[PDB]
Amino acid sequence: CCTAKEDVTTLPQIYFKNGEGYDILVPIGNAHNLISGTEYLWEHKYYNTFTQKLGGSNPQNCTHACNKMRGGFKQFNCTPPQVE
DNA sequence: AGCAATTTAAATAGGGAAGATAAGCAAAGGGTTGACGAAAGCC
Repeated sequence: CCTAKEDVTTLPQIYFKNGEGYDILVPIGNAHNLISGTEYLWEHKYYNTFTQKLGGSNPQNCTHACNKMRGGFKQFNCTPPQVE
């Protein structure tokens, strides 16, 4: 079941240095991080955070986690302090 | 048409009252934002 698939379409593509050259790099999301972050920051009540529902109004499209956890995946609120 | 002096000390204490209450309603909308995959005309 666990194999590979490659579609850089719609996928951010950034350069990152290899030390003496560059390496064009595609950042994709982590599945363990998303579901584990939702469960843990809900069960230890972390509230300086966001909520994002992946898929839109039909969350059966993206993944199976999307389809089940339709309440919304939780993202960290990475807002810095503001002066004055 | 500028000159106006210096030190010295500024009150110790005791009191700042409790008893009551601090409304009950009813409202808080849904409308878009669906991709993959499969019939089915169409170059």
